[PDB]
Amino acid sequence: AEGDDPAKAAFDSLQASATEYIGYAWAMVVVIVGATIGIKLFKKFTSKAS
Amino acid sequence: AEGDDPAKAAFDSLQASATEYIGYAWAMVVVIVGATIGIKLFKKFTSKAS
Repeated sequence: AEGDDPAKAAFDSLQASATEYIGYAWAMVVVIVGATIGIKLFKKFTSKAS
Repeated sequence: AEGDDPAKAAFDSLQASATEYIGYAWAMVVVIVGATIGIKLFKKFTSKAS
């Protein structure tokens, strides 16, 4: 009871932190995927010309 | 007979006392083991993340 309470809260904190890192992962991939959509679009143009 | 009776009772008393100390040992270890279960649990989380 008493010992594990501070630990439980510590875990809540760690989990939230984990959520922040995760948000950043989502954004990073946002950039990578933005890149893939645009470049793939250039190839699309190549096709229109062809 | 007569001499050893007071001694027998004294021994009963001592044995009971011994039982009290023993109860405390059980509790102490209760705390130590509680600690080991929780901390080992933290390591478990490390594994989940890994």
